[PDB]
Amino acid sequence: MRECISIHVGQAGVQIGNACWELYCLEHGIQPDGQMPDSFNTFFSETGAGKHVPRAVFVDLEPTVIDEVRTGTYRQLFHPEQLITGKEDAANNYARGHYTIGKEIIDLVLDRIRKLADQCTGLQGFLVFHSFGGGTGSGFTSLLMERLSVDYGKKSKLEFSIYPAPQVSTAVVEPYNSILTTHTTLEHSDCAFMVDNEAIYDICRRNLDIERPTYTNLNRLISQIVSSITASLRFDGALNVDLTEFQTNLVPYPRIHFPLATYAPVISAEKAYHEQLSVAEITNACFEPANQMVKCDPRHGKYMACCLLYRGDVVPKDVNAAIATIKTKRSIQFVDWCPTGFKVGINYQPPTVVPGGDLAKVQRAVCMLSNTTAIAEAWARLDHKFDLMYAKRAFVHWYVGEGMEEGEFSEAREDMAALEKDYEEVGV
Amino acid sequence: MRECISIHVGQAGVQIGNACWELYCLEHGIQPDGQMPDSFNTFFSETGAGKHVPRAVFVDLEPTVIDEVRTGTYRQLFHPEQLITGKEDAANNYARGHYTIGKEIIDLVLDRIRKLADQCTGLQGFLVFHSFGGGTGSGFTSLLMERLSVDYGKKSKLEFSIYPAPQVSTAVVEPYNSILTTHTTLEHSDCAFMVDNEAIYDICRRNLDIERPTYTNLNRLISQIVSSITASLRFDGALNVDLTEFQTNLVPYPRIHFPLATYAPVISAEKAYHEQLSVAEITNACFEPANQMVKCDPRHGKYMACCLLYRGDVVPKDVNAAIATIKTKRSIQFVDWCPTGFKVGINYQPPTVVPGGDLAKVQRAVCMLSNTTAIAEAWARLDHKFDLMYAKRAFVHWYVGEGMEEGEFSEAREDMAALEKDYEEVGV
Amino acid sequence: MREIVHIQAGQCGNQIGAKFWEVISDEHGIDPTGTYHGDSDLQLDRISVYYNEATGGKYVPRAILVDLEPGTMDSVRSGPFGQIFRPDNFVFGQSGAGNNWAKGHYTEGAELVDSVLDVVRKEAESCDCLQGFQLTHSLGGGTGSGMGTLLISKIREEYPDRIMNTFSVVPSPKVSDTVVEPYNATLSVHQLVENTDETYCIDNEALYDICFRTLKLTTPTYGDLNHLVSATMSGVTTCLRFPGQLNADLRKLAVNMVPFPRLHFFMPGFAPLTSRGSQQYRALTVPELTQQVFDAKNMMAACDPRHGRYLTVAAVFRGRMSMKEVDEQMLNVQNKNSSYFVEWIPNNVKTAVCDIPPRGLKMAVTFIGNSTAIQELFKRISEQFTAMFRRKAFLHWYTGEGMDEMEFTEAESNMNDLVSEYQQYQ
Ligand SMILES: Nc1nc2c(ncn2[C@@H]2O[C@H](COP(=O)(O)CP(=O)(O)OP(=O)(O)O)[C@@H](O)[C@H]2O)c(=O)[nH]1
Ligand SMILES: Nc1nc2c(ncn2[C@@H]2O[C@H](COP(=O)(O)OP(=O)(O)OP(=O)(O)O)[C@@H](O)[C@H]2O)c(=O)[nH]1
Ligand SMILES: Nc1nc2c(ncn2[C@@H]2O[C@H](COP(=O)(O)OP(=O)(O)OP(=O)(O)O)[C@@H](O)[C@H]2O)c(=O)[nH]1
Ligand SMILES: [Mg+2]
Ligand SMILES: [Mg+2]
Ligand SMILES: [Mg+2]
Repeated sequence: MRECISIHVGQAGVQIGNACWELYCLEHGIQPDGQMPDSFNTFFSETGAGKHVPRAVFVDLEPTVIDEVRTGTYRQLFHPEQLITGKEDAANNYARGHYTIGKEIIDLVLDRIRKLADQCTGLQGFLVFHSFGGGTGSGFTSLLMERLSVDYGKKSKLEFSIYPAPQVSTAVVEPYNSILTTHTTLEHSDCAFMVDNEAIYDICRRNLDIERPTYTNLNRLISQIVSSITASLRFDGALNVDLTEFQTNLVPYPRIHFPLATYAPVISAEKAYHEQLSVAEITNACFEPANQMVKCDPRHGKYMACCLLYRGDVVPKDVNAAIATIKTKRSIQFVDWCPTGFKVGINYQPPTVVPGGDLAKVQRAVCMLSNTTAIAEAWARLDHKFDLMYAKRAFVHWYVGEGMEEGEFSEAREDMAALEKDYEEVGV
Repeated sequence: MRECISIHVGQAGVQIGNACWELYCLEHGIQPDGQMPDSFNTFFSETGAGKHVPRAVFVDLEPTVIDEVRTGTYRQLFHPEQLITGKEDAANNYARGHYTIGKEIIDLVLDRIRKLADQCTGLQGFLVFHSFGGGTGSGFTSLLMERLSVDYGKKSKLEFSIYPAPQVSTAVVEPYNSILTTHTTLEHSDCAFMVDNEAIYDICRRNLDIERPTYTNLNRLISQIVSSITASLRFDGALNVDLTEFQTNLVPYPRIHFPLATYAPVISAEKAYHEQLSVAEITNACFEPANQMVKCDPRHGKYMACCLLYRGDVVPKDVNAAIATIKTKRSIQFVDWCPTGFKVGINYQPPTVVPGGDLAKVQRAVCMLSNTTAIAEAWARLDHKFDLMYAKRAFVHWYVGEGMEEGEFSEAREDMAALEKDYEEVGV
Repeated sequence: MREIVHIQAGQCGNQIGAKFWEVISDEHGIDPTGTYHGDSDLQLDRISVYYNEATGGKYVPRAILVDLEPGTMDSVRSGPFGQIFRPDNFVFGQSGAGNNWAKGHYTEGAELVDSVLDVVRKEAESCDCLQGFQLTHSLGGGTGSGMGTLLISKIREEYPDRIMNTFSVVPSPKVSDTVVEPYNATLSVHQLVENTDETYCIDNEALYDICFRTLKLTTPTYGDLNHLVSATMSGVTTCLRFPGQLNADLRKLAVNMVPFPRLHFFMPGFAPLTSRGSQQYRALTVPELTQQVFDAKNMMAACDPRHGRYLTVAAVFRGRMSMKEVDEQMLNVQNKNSSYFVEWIPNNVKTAVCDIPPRGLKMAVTFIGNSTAIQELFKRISEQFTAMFRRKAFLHWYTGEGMDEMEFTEAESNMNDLVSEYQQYQ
């Protein structure tokens, strides 16, 4: 009965999405052909007799990344109506994606979305994968987001965004991109989750013991996290956490809706034999500064709310104990106005593992999405970066050429600045 | 229910520790794989189903000694999280271990310790193996010791230290090392046991009839002694001696907490057939000047307290007699204020023997840890040695280079001097 | 989808093209007749960008070849892969410039250009959506400079919204071919300021240096140079022609490395460069590749890069690489050289990764930098011009074509201004 629509924007979204799809397929016992040799009804619709098509829309302004899917193993899973393709790319620019190029493609996709959306009956909410630093992932997303409030509004939305790093970042004009695209995110998006590549890389190195990671290792990691959000829908545990419920729980104010994720345990195949995975230990792992998905400092931060989601062999008896222990500890700390700050989910289904996967096959797993003042400090340096770039009008002429007025920049920076103080106000 | 955390610092600690581990494995019937084909719960935690990992942390600043364990037979027993490795070595220096290099590694290990310590419920106390003369075993230990009083404090600590010899010593700068590291030992360590290689060597030659011993023969000997401390925990004799109890018994004052060990019988496989091992004889053996673990003189010394720990075929009926006999003798003598000075432990479990072991398989065994004025004289010559070295500022510039201020030396020598008189005061 | 027609001019540019084209064919697997013999399927999905699929499966190069004399076009036909080119696309005159930009830009070139201006249109029509034009010529003489310069500005009237690349060869002080280099350079650069989007300034003096020491070649020729230069070209447009984990096309690059309107001159670089001796013993791993790349003597522009700071920096890596290995190295380099990167544009790095490598080599690196050390290249030229222009020497050849002495100072002033823009932000 329940249903949810996935959207994938830009190259990053596409790249991430494939892995997720694969994971999903693995979960429900479906080969690339789309015929299974119920629970899966949410993401897959059964066409006629034994053809499982995904709830998906891949947008891209190049053909390269989309044609990668059309020629590979998952050629049979999708059809050309689902896979939209542009001509001229975003070219790592917000202005190209939103104003000039964005008019033509969005129109095509909205109809498609409607066709997909009206087919399903129980719309839970949307998922939108992209990157803030990316061209298509910023300019188009903003447009798209704006559009989606007209047709739906109250129907929920989520987005798992690749946040830019202060040290290890693979593009020069990223500062600009972030600042602009966050203007639409505050008004339209209900709750956006944030991940940083640098953070991931460290995790990959230290715990998995693979000193040569590439994007395919990160994508897999991300997919697990994604699953851990939607695992409550597709399987019937003793206690359940729907998306609306989650939203109600984690997000306190209209301005703040930027929690950060974390995932544990993540360890090698050889390390699983020695390491006795206890519940308490895994709980601890979520609160460690080393295992966070964003470059942040939990020591400075304070958790307003955070939603735990267990899957595998778990029961409430020791969960309670775990909860209590954390509360007792003073290294972890909360804001004065929130005495009780957790939302706890359980699931019987164990988390699956991919053929030739870096992660070990485990009984238990955890995913904590914490709203905090730790991520408030992350944009203070972003702003600084941005400001310097702007101060001498660097890279501005390109933007101007694409139809961006000069006041736009003023609007987006000031707003950002204003927002930074909000966290402070809340946490006083 | 009961539990204890072992720590191994420096090369010496590592080297000693391996043998001990092997012995432990032999005791509980566990092959190197870690799966047994209860009593062992203290040192081994059962991971999942049939994987016994030890309560251990090996610290070292080189890779050589730690990678010896990773490549050998016991590769399966440990995992890389337990085995910590530096880059630059201590280089037989206290200043390198404590100030310069010691900041980076300790941080890593403390978290690890916590992870191990919080997993177990019934913390009895810590064990820390090292050498005073060693670089890492002095500089890091001092730091580590200092750290451990913050998190725990009242929870007990022990250390089995390799004391330097006046004649047979294998390093030039050892005098300095000892003097510095004893500053932290007096404040932090609850009771430290002391062994000298020279003393051991004599024993190895005379009784075992092996005129070509190496470290592997000493290590084995040490391991037995170590076991004899912890044997009361892991097995249920008629009468038991826990660590706290031992501490209460043996250590009278805040300043003095330096008893010395002894072990008997230690004899060849051929010598066991002729020599009828009686209880009285073995008791005598512990009080002989020949069988002491430190270069000392029991004839000059006076025993304030000493704790006997029997394992094997023993009953209290003749133990009492043995006790009485010693009391009656005047060659052995006590301090006036202590009329009753023994603490007696018993155990049913016989002491095991290693495959291809130098020691013979025996019914009975004894271990006496005696607090005495004999060891007070041992540092009088150490001081002299140190003083001469210092008098002309020999080897000082290296120390200065590593960030050691000149007043530190003054502090450590004076304190030592003060301490030497304390024994005299007590024994008057 | 996304096509790029190629233009060529001058004696050197044409030669370069001849080799470049060959190399590109080799990369995809096209033979002298044009019929495809390759095995890897991904060579055929982006064949359309540099090859029109003609009748009978015989692919043809989307190119325009221009010259003011018929001499250079003889050896291009007789050489390898001269038969692949279409007979229609060759354009040539009977007059010749004579190492004079005044003759080349106004009188001689303007008669020839009207044939090319009709030929390019057809090419444009042919492809679905053209994204930009590549151009290859020299600034030293009059033929490649005067013609190409004349052409490139008239493209901006018809196609104002397209990206414009220019692969030039500026003069050196030591290896001076002609006497009137300062003149030609001074006037030819003027038009390349406002009309171009990006330009790669190559110099032969550096190439020679690269050859003698690094490659250890006993008898270098121009062929080697051509091969080298072509490699760079191949590198920049690799992301279009093949798939990758992180793709970076031309427009993106332009956006990233050109912060200001008038400061867009780049300096190319290539790695790994290995001799027969260093092929065995050099450990080809990412860090190694990196370090070599940022050396002052490894550049193709004969300057000292360490006199000033890099405004921006980008790289295009090829073959399968771990990203934590790749992205860290750059960061490390930045950390090391904190005095050789601009401070008010923090995070100067741009990276791109392709899955299909060059045939033979495991990995490759194409370095495109933007620096304030291009002042040294221009300053010398300016000085030379001043020396020349003071006495009005070699002037009657230029004044004969109807050019006032003010018209020299108009361009000169512009050049000076351009030069100053680097010393504003240094
Ligand atoms: N990399 C290469 N550089 C070359 C080659 N031939 C010449 N050159 C360089 O280019 C410069 C001369 O360029 P050109 O001969 O093309 C001058 P242009 O054709 O525009 O006028 P004309 O020679 O009067 O036709 C000179 O400084 C040389 O160092 C070559 O085959 N490869
Ligand atoms: N974690 C992760 N990050 C990625 C991946 N691919 C790209 N990124 C990040 O996303 C940013 C680049 O954005 P892209 O998605 O390539 O840009 P785009 O929005 O597609 O725009 P165009 O590239 O012009 O089409 C970089 O900062 C990368 O670190 C991926 O597979 N995994
Ligand atoms: N009984 C015994 N003593 C040892 C052993 N190994 C070393 N020692 C003694 O310890 C002292 C040397 O200390 P080390 O442990 O080598 O020094 P360290 O603290 O590791 O410092 P670095 O060697 O610089 O890393 C010498 O006086 C040795 O007699 C051993 O296996 N058994
Ligand atoms: Mg892209
Ligand atoms: Mg050592
Ligand atoms: Mg010519």
